[PDB]
Amino acid sequence: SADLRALAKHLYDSYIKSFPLTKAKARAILTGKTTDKSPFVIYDMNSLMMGEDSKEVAIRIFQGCQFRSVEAVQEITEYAKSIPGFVNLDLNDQVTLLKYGVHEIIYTMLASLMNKDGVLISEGQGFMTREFLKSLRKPFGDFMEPKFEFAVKFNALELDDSDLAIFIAVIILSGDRPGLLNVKPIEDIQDNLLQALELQLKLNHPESSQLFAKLLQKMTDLRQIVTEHVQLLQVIKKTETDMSLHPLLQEIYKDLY
Amino acid sequence: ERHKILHRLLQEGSPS
Ligand SMILES: CCCCC/C=C(\C/C=C\CCCCCCCC(=O)O)[N+](=O)[O-]
Repeated sequence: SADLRALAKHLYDSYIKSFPLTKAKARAILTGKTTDKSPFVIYDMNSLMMGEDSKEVAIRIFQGCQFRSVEAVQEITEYAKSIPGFVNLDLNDQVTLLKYGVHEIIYTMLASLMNKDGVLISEGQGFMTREFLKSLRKPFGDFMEPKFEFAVKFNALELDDSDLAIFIAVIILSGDRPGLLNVKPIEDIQDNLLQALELQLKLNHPESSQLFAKLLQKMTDLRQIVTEHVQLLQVIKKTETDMSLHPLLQEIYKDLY
Repeated sequence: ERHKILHRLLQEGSPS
């Protein structure tokens, strides 16, 4: 139990190190409680352009998002390495866990940056409106909506970084990823992680009953989003011609249901 | 297959 508490603390601490923008910080900015200036608002084309602190509209946003999606994968890999037992695993299984886990964690943590009307960008320096991202052509104006939809559902659980540190370790340590060689040692780690999450939720949220259950239910909603996001990529395969995909994102998306 | 960069992230850490 002191084991369970110390594992919560350690996860929390590396979470702080790995991820430059926490939910606390995002929340303080989003609710106007900050002091730390106020983000530049992007609600259209001209505001996108003045928001400066190469090609076509929706493509520009697409490519931008790619630099930060790469960076997010780097951050999450850093963080995964900190999960006790992770770097003790077979090297191919480590890759698999990341390969399949990273999207689910991006979506989860992207909620932290969202309200129903928009999203923080440039680590809190910017605010891009939901309606604007929706105004992009083709398959591009349909990428964010199911994220906002999920963020509204997920944010009502009212988790803080302490909770989230553990939840994302749980997601990474999923023994049910395809092509995994040694399932057992992954599931023994996750078992342990679920016990720390369960105790963490009880103590930090003593009045919000069955939160544990409800959080775990969100794992079906995360995986539908992943499913959807990939089908939208497959539309950018044919519909769009010259569209540089980043090598890291390529190997992430190569052979993934 | 192979996953050059992931292997390399797991091994070298980031970037600066
Ligand atoms: C500046 C780009 C605006 C896009 C939405 C805001 C973001 C995006 C951050 C990470 C990208 C989230 C997209 C989900 C997975 C990306 C993989 C892909 O590029 O298809 N943000 O961090 O604030």
